[PDB]
Amino acid sequence: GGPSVFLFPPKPKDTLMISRTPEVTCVVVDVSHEDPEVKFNWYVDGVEVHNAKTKPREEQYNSTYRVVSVLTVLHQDWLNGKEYKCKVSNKALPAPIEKTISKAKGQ
Repeated sequence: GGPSVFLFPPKPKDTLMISRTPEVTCVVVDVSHEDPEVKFNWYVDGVEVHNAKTKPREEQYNSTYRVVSVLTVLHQDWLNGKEYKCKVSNKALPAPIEKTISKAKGQ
């Protein structure tokens, strides 16, 4: 168990209207109170990017934290099937956890 990572695609409509802003969201749950720091590293088709924004930790019913990082994406990039990777680091993790998502597969 310990911290877990989930990655979500942009809202379909956001990717279809240039006026909208599509974002890929990385959620980390069960982050402990003893080791609350979480580091996020994002990559697009393998290229690390730094425009991701982290949300303030949120206390959960089970006395752990939920930490979310949001990455704005280029409409074109997503529609073309570029791959988005979120790598999560935390003291309680023997190694960083990484998830990948794209319009073609996701998960």
